[PDB]
Amino acid sequence: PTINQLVRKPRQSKIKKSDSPALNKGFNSKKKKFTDLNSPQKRGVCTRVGTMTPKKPNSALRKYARVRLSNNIEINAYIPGIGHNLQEHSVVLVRGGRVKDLPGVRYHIVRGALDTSGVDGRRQGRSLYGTKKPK
Amino acid sequence: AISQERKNEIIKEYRVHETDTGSPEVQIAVLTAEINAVNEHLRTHKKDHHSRRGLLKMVGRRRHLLNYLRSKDIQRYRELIKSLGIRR
Amino acid sequence: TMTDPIADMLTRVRNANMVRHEKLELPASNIKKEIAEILKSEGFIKNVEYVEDDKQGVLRLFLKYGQNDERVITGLKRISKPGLRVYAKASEMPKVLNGLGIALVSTSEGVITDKEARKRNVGGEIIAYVW
RNA sequence: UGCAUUAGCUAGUUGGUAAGGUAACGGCUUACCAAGGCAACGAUGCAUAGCCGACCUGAGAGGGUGAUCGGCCACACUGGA
RNA sequence: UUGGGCGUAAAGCGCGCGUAGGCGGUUUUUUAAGUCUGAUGUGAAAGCCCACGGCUCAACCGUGGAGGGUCAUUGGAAACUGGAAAACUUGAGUGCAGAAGAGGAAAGUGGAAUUCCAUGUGUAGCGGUGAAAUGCGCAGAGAUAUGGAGGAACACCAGUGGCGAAGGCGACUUUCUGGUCUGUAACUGACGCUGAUGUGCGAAAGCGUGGGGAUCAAACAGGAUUAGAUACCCUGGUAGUCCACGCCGUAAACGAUGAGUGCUAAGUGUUAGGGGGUUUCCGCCCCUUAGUGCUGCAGCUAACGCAUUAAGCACUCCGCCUGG
Repeated sequence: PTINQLVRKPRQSKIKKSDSPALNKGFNSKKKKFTDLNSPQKRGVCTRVGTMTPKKPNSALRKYARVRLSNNIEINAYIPGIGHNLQEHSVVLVRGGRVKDLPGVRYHIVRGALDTSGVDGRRQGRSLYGTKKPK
Repeated sequence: AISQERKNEIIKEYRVHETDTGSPEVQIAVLTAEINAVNEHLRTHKKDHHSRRGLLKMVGRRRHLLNYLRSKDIQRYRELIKSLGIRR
Repeated sequence: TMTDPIADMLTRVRNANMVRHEKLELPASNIKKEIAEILKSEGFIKNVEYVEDDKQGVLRLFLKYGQNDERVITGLKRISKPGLRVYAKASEMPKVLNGLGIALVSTSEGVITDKEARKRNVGGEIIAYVW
């Protein structure tokens, strides 16, 4: 450009739309508004619990859950681990962390934190999935 | 659009010095009567649009001479504004 | 309607420096002749020569080279322009190619050079990083 | 700080003319005079946010945080006297 | 900014013209404003230069100048910018001698054609078909000429011709002109460029009027083909067509290259003006200008390809762009 017209119009920087839009939002419960305070994990409660097919040619059924957060936003959150305590209405904790090859669902479910305990039969991934260190 | 004797007629009555063609005032009757020509000559031909900017682009070519009449000598600009009829 | 005299004059040098010329000139002024003097004061060319004509006469260049059919003038660039008039401080003034170029200095001390303003303790309007 | 997917903004306003009254100033209000003054350099309005030091990472060109830790401003259920 | 691109990748509206704005040729003299320096005060507390002291190390707190080397109080210097006084003309305009035309708005001359009505003429087919048929034929359908008419344009001169900013411009004779260009360069002394605003044009189709339905032709129709129709075939035929009378504001409006100025290998035709040597019985060779074109260095890019009618080497302005 010109440094003349750069005075007339400056180099305005570019924005970056950040991932996980449901974790940087609160709710003014008194005034029905929304805060923005960027939690690590905002807790919620399950509404539906199901599974999903990866559309990429890897084949499995990975378990997801329709969770509503504190700020009442409904998500589809991946439930890692094998067994669970997530039949319905479990008051759970939810992280970020997208699971790839799975459309729409881009949230994890914090194992063993809020109302679930973690999975039992793990011995190489013991710190995750709610398992206390043995002996 | 303008004949040779007619410009060489106005250099007798309106020049600033001898061999002074290109003067500010020597393209005013050359400008505005040839406007008044084309004002009636495009009154005949209502689609003489290229001959329309032929005189308007030399409005500024005279106006820049009026613009040049400010900075060098302003008494010549009081002279030449009040010489003929030109607004502003 | 050219705006930088001392740049188009400087790039015309590099315009014929590419095709290995030994003889060109440039128009004159109060400055540009004396600007061309500071080139041949250091002596990067054979001799820059006399101004002759009516208005801004041609003052020659006589491009002086190496014996391996080479060229000496690597890099030719005015830094200032109409729109950006740049200046220099004497206390942190750099060295072109870390001691292998020159950088002239323009003020009302006379238009001076890198040596002629480092021990003059004035800066000024810098022009050429020519090495 | 940003929006012209905010352009025409103001009418005690705009200058002055006399009374106040203030620790002082005046369009600050009141009677008078001209529409003036303010504007695309975006006035006006909207939305957002206490400010600065300071933090922080950047080669420098620097710009993002304020729990900090200091300096200033504003507030004390709300709104007036 | 330092430290990005706008021909095919994302980055030029369809072109302009133009208001503001920005940025402007050349050569002299004043200031010291801007520049750059010099005397100090001199810039912040944990944060910040350098070296110690305090912490068992250290985590964590002080010391000493550095100290501002940025701001102010102060002195100055004019090349270059700001203002002040001049000139030169390349650049531009006003001159003069001429070339060309499809450049826009108005009047004439005639040709040829599809359609019609009539003569002569005649009677079995005429038209249309890749294949046949619908149709048009017994009224004479067409035909056929000295000769009767209509609609609408006007092959030939027709071209990597010319003019127009662009959309564009075509039988011409004339009207009014635009504008291009060369040459002499007389003169004013840079009178310029971008070009936000604004104003125009704005191709085709569409909203409508009057000539329009002669031909063409969406929509519609007919005949069959074809395994499939009314599709590829065919006509008839509606507005729309043609033009004038109102526009809309859109195109691959693309040279997919914004506009003005300097500089770096060539050859090669061609359009207009000036330059000639022989001459030619109007023709050969060659200088130049402005261009119209075709090949082709260095440089260029990712390569294509560009290279005097740059995407090369520099300057000024506007606009645009930054994953789909």
